[PDB]
Amino acid sequence: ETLWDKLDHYYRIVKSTLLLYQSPTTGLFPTKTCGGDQKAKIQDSLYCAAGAWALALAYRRIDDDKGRTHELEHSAIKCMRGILYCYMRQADKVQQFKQDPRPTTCLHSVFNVHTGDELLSYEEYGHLQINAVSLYLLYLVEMISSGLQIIYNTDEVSFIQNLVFCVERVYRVPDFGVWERGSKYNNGSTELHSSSVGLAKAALEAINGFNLFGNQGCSWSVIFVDLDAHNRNRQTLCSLLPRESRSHNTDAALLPCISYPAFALDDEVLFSQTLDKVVRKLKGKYGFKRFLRDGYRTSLEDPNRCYYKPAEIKLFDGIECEFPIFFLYMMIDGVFRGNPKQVQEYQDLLTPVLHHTTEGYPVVPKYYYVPADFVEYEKNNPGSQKRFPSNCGRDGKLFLWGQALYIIAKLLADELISPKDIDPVQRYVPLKDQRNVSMRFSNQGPLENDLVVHVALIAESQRLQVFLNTYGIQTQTPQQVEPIQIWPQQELVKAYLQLGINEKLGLSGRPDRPIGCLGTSKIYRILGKTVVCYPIIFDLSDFYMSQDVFLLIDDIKNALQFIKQYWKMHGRPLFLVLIREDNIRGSRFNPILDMLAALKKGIIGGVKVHVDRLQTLISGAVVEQLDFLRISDTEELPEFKSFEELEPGQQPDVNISEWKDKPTHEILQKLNDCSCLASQAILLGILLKREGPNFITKEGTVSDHIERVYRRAGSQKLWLAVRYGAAFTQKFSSSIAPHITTFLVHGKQVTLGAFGHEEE
Amino acid sequence: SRSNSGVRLDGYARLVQQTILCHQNPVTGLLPASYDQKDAWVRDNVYSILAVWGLGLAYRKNADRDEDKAKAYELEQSVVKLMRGLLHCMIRQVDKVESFKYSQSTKDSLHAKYNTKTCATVVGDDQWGHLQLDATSVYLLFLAQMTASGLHSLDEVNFIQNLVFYIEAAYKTADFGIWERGDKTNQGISELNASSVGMAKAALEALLADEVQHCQSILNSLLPRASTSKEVDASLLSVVSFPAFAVEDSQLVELTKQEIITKLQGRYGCCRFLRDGYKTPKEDPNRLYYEPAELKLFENIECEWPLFWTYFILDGVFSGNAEQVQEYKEALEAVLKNGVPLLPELYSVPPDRVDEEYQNPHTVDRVPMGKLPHMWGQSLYILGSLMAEGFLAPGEIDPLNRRFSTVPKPDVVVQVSILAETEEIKTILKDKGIYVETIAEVYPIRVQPARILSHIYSSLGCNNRMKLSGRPYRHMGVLGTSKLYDIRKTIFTFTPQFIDQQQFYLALDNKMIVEMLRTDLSYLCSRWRMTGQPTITFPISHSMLDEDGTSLNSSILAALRKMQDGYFGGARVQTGKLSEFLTTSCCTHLSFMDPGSGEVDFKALVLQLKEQADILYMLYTMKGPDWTELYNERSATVRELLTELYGKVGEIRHWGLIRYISGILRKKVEALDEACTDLLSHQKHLTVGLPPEPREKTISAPLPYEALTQLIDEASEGDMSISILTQEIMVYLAMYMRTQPGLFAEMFRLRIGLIIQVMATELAHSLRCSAEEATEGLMNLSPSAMKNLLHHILSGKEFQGQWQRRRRLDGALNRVPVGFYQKVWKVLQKCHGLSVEGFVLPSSTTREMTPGEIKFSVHVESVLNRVPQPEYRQLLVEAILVLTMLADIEIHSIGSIIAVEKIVHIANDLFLQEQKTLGADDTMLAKDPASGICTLLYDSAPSGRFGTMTYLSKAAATYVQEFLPHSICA
Ligand SMILES: Nc1ncnc2c1ncn2[C@@H]1O[C@H](COP(=O)(O)OP(=O)(O)O)[C@@H](O)[C@H]1O
Ligand SMILES: C/C=C(\C)CC/C=C(\C)CCC=C(C)C
Repeated sequence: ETLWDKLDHYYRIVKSTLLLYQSPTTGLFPTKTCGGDQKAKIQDSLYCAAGAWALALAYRRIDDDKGRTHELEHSAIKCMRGILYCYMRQADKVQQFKQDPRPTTCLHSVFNVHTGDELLSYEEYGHLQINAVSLYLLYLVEMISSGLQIIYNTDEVSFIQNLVFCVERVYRVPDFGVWERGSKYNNGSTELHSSSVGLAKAALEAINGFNLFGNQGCSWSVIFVDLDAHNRNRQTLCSLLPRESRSHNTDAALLPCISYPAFALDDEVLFSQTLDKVVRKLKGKYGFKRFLRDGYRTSLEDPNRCYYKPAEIKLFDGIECEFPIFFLYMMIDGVFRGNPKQVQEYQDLLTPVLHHTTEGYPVVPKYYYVPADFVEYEKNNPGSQKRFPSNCGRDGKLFLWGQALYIIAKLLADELISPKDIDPVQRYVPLKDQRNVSMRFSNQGPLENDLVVHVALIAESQRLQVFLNTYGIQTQTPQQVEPIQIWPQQELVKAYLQLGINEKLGLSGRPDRPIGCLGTSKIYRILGKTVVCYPIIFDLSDFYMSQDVFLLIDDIKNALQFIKQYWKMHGRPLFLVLIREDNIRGSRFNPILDMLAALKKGIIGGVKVHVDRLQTLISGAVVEQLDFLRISDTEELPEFKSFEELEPGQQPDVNISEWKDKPTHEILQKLNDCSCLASQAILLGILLKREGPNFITKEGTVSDHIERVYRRAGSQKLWLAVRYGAAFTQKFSSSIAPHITTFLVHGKQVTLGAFGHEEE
Repeated sequence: SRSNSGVRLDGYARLVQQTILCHQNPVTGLLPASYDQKDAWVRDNVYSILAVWGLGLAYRKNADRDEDKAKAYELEQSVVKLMRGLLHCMIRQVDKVESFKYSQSTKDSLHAKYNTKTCATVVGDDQWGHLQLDATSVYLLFLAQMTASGLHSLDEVNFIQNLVFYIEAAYKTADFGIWERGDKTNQGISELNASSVGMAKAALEALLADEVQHCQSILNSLLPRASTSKEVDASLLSVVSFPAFAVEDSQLVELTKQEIITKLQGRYGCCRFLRDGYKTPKEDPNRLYYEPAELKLFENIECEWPLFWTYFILDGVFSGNAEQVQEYKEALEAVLKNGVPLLPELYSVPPDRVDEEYQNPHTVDRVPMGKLPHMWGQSLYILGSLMAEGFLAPGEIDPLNRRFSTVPKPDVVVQVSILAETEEIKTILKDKGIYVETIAEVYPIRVQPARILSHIYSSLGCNNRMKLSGRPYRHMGVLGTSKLYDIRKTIFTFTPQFIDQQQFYLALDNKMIVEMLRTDLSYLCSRWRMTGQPTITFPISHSMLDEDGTSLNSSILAALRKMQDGYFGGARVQTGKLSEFLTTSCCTHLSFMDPGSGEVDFKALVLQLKEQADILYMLYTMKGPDWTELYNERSATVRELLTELYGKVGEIRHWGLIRYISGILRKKVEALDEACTDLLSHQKHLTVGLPPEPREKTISAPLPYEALTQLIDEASEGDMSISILTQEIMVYLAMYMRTQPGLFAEMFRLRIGLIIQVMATELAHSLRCSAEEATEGLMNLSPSAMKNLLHHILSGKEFQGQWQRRRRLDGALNRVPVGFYQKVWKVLQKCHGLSVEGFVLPSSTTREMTPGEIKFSVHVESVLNRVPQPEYRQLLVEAILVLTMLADIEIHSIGSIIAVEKIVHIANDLFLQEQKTLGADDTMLAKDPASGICTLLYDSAPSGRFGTMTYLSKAAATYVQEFLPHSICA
């Protein structure tokens, strides 16, 4: 057989069983091949466009395609510039979702195939499926990489960026998932799914730095991911990884993630721990159960009731529908991972379950259900009964997602397309090649982690540089690095606020959050100047924790250890240890000098460091060019401020209880007789309540005297006062919320509240 | 390139971004018309992206660095995005494309406006007059051009070909126009605009040539006039010049441009058309329509649109020029925002200054209103600037070489293959010297009738997924059935339409076939503008042989021998084997065809039939109407022997009988809707019966074959043997307009009944006989002999009574003098109207008809040319022109509607008195039994002291004497 004949076989199957159904208008493919349903699901269209693109990737190996490469590729662009249209019309929702990711602010995931309009509402359907926004972005990168031009103007690039700002914060947005129901229980509940976070980690790894314009592209067409938000997704997937979610210890949606298309997991032991549970607990003769205790189109499921009631989930144990598609994903995984006998084992399993249409074209039935009469026999001896197909194709019903995966798997298995061809962005990294892949693997490899962070000791003043030199540490004042500009992280957050700003689509820009230690560890070219950012550890704060130098030295060690464990980008990380004259004041000098000295020795906390001059450290380094700032509306470039040289009691005697029963101006009396900054905080804190925010004090507004006592005992290191002060003035740290997410990303749950009192 | 050409390119980039690309919707790619008009017009979107496409082309011809590649890619993909958005706008209306494909109704047309945020529809079908063939045609044209420039599913290809079928019948489809208001009167009346026809022709040429050359016929006939109700439209620049270039006549293009400049061009642009009143201070802003009496008000104060001067820079760039006067005159640009030109939509005479502008035309300082910037005009302004400053070339915007239309195209040599149907026929052809090949020998080339070709195209364009059903069955003329076709790897050649149509008497006459072949060759030699050389397959059938069968028809031999000699039909012809013509033919490939009295009891009255064959037939109408497909009681029915009678009289070729049998059996010409559509295609109206007015039902617009045929039948009022004459004469007029259209000049309303009557009169005076026996011998004429009579009727060739014959010939042909209609416009200014036979042509018509309209012509020809008698009419024509003659010398105006007939008669009564006295027989001059006008008055020459026109001058002067008591003549 010639290649033309070998691939005309797939073009007949693709054209009859997939591209016939593509909407002439939207480009999206319909979920129901035959019928009046107008639903086009987002995920199924992406898998359908990928199937046409896989045939184009095959027809690229024939020069006389007879037009079939342009049509099959341009069908894929049609579907992908149709999902973009559906999303671009709902960009009022992309702005709302960046700011408040929630089940009822999401981009809809089911649209009218004919018109692109919203079909089912938030009540009717769970539209929060971030597997879909995330696979749109993985497929847009994988298709634009192939040569397929899907993004056409700067406004489409700004929407893809705003789509990225949404896909970054997936770790904190629980969703419904590929299966649209949430958990095994259809309680209408969203949960974090390794599958949705895993596809987001993959879209973000693929789209960071990607010209959406392809070869015909410049700096102003690149998408920029947050290295810190991507880390938070990597941390979440890893914490939850052998499993899918609180509810599912295994789901077959993990197979699309762990392997084609995302190829997300970067641990070979977790991939095997995740795949083995999926194959062992979910494989079947007719396919893979989506999840154990699944009621989809089961004989025992009630058709009328949308939501399974508690303990119903037991009735579906052994009756679970088995989806033949998962056999096709396992065959694609085998072609990618070089197992020529996992392709055969699962090809052999699919040849029997595959129906054929009247013209002989293969139909992959969506699910194989146990017929109602045989449910008890299967439950008694699972794997014994014969399950009827869900779609036979002759019925007029075809699973368009499965039809597309047959084309991808059959082409990959027959070697008519290559693993490299369908993963232009290299999502699968073979083990031997897991070395220098950005955001995933570092030169050292997959297992070794002795990163040398490139420290640069920057001193607030020349006075402090000369003082630090006398005591042994060469530091550089902000001016001595003249072309390089040292910026607070907040000044990068201001610059990023101009990324993705489209006023035509109502989009605003990066949400105003803190850039963290994996984004302040990068050298940036912003408006023609080189900007290096001091870490957020060095940012001044109202909270009293800042005063302890030992906590600063520990936050410096803690940050460098995070940079070591989680920085997998090409350059060496750049940590700038800003030293402020307050840091060396008093006996803080001895602790700071030991940190600064260890940074000079090359090790602080097990993290090897190379202190050196910023000019030498920034020299051949990769610089992220922030080209989105431009001039934009204002004919002036934005105004960015950069760090500049700052040129020159034993116990409180007053107990709260015995001194609060008094309402007296006498609390204002002891206030004049309390030298304790803890008695003052207790006495001048009873009054922030009973007399008011401004009840006049001898000193002035009470709000000013507690902030004076809090600040004063903060310096005098009088910690009972600093804590009565912080509390009385109700002080909260910016970091409480960022840290409470470490607990959550790691599968832990924090309870705040005292012991013996109301917990939350 | 960045030294001094990249900076200016960036300046134009800012221009396009801040005028056009700023308003492009990121979701749909469409462009809203303005802030107030948030909807996206198809034509405005297509035109507004031309600047972006040109900038992308500019950027690319100099794209070497990345950044420049990024800008070029962004511009090209913005153009692609806009066109795709317009596609999904049309794709969502596939049910309308499919419906308009067969039934070209305004209620089944693609919408002009679309929601710029969802590619959906904003208003209802009833709410905007959406039928605009120019918008869809300009979209198709620029889709073809952009693709030929490198700008990139099959389902949308099928949709695009269905759109090709949609705009395919635009030469005969009424339109709402480029200005989406139909006719000028502005009552939502769909009208045929040459702008739409030219744009459709350009789109079809860029993307079946038969309807293309039909559109070409519409363009030639209509230009320099725009449509029926428009003397000239400034939108014609979009046809005679960029972007369509649909007129290949350089003289016609120059004449259209000169008409636009002379009539519409003003100090602030060109008015769209005379008496437009789109944004004039005289209209009612909140009233959608226009009363017919306020169109005068709009005269000399129409809004001048700067958009049309962008067309005058574009031509001038496309055709090299010092029309750098059109530029430098566009200093009338709004802002010099920052300094952005912001080309306005129109300039309106300030309201106070209406009287000054009316009186002194193109002189008042108008104000800018409407859209600002006019993105359709702004894009053309930027494109013209780009092209004029050397950053762009005509060959980049026009990669299909549409600009080379005007160049004279050489005569084409039509290769003809004469093919023998049978081998015996081949033997006869050889004895006589024409060496041919049989249809069997021409294998593997398969010869098929043109019906099969028309049916094959019905399978082109079909996707049942989106409910698109091929192409409607359209008759393929000589142009379509002259290319060779590659269907399933075997070459198929198709004989012309006129050969397989053997259902009417025309095919029995071999001379007719010769004449049809000659007309087809003449049409081919002029209208073939296709790659390849056209190939007419001419098989000689057994019916083409003589009576004996051992010899071929003389006429057919003579035609074949002339074709062998290289010339026949005004065309150079090369005859040869069809196998030789493969390498130099338009071998198009059809890839869609690949698989994958007393005694009223009529018991015994037909017994008399059981040999004159005339009488046998005569009885047969008594037995048809009284008794058509009913029984005869001898294993026979009325229709059967009438068909047997028809065959018998065809064998004996006694043509009177064939015609009668055909007439009572209701034989109808299949390609008769084609004949009527061709005659109306040349801006000629048709009327179908005997001349008194109600019977003579006029044909102002094309009619479907069923209606046309039904109109013919009711126009005979049951009087047989004219209903067939109407079809036969219509066919002959169509052939003569295809071949010798000069013969049809100064003719605008073909009266078939009057034509038939004048042919009878000519057969009465030539071969002198009674007018009646001549009316019967007209039946017995061969179809080719009757066509010859018609030729001689038209050209006035002859095989003291002459002047009556001429007056008759010209009146029956409805021939008007050159400039007659404009002269009638002039008298209507003086008088209150003309009255012919009691029907009034009011002066109020001029208040809504500019003099050169072909809608005022029709108004005049419906009040004047309706006169039954052929001559009375030609006299009424004189009395109008002598009224026109004397209106100039007369210095005053009269408040009467002048009855022209009276002037004709007063001249009649003045003809008795003068001739009697000069001394002539009282019986020498006798009155007409129809008109009451002396026969000798008709026989009188026009000029002279006793000329008929002199008598009307002595009559009109004696007619307006009581109306105009005093006449201070010049
Ligand atoms: N004040 C802070 N202290 C510590 N880490 C912070 C602080 N602010 C932000 N971060 C870190 O910066 C990254 C991104 O910031 P942000 O969007 O605020 O994170 P999150 O949404 O997890 O709270 C996270 O890794 C977060 O933990
Ligand atoms: C000066 C008088 C004549 C030359 C006699 C003929 C002219 C008329 C009878 C009136 C013409 C004026 C019109 C408005 C028709």
